[PDB]
Amino acid sequence: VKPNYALKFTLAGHTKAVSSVKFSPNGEWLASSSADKLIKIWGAYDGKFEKTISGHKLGISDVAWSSDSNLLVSASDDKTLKIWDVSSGKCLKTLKGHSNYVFCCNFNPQSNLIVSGSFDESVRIWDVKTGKCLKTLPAHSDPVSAVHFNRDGSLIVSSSYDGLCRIWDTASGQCLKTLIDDDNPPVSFVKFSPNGKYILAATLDNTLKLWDYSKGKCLKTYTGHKNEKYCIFANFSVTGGKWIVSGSEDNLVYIWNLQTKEIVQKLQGHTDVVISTACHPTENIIASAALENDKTIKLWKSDC
Ligand SMILES: CNC(=O)c1cc(C2(C#N)CCC2)cc(NS(=O)(=O)c2cc(Br)cc(Cl)c2O)c1O
Repeated sequence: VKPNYALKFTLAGHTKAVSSVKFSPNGEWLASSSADKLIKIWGAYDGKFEKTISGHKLGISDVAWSSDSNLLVSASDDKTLKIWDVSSGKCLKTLKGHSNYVFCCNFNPQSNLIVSGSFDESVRIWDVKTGKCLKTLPAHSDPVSAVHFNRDGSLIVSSSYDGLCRIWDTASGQCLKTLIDDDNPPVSFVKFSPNGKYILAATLDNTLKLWDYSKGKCLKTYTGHKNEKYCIFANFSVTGGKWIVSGSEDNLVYIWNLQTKEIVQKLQGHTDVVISTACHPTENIIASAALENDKTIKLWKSDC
């Protein structure tokens, strides 16, 4: 059993490399971020450009939605994060604290906290309402490539080019776990699984791994794509068949069977590295974004 994603819309607007695409939790919007210093908002179902959100002084590496789809947080080379009210476009807060480029960000499920990761080798935890830094974790020995909260917000997972995934207690800041698999390629992405039991991690040796982080066991690996250089997120597709989705440096989107780890589809059409993908929360829709030789975002839809 396999999906049949087919191309429905191609989106263009950004003038430099895209770094991230994310669907809003309410299904209405796609947000994208770029080295052009802009966030762009697009209609999730028809790909219609909605608006630009501007204010960062340098390129943006990541953007993330709050649980209620009302806010965005962005992470920039200008060493700030910004919290935005999406409907008005207003910058509610600028989060200053990191000493180098901010590379990743996420709200907790309650969307009262933000976690960030930086080239400064730290993870920071911020209060959304006040915009102030609550905690700084001396997390890694190289840039932090991803940060994500678990289901109830009590844990943070971080990944780094130092080759480590680490699990942090949100309240105490203690490093609870370090995951590594008898080799330490750089880790370019990590996130908790939909049910909260696993973490999915991308390493720059062309490999995705699904870990039981409590037991410290790698349960699945997904291979066949190309990923030796860029920060390419990976997704869980939860609306139809249980798939793992990722971009790839051979210009394709890869889709794997969660359980069997076989490739079930490859989506062709981009002319450069597929730097980012996202999966829609209710419909079988994938968004993909390619690097600057291509400069498009594509929306693909499947019947299953
Ligand atoms: C019928 N199989 C399952 O139900 C199932 C199997 C697995 C495993 C396997 N094989 C154990 C090691 C991966 C993990 C989960 N949970 S998951 O990773 O969080 C998850 C991933 C996706 Br894609 C979608 C959803 Cl909805 C989801 O929950 C499962 O749900």
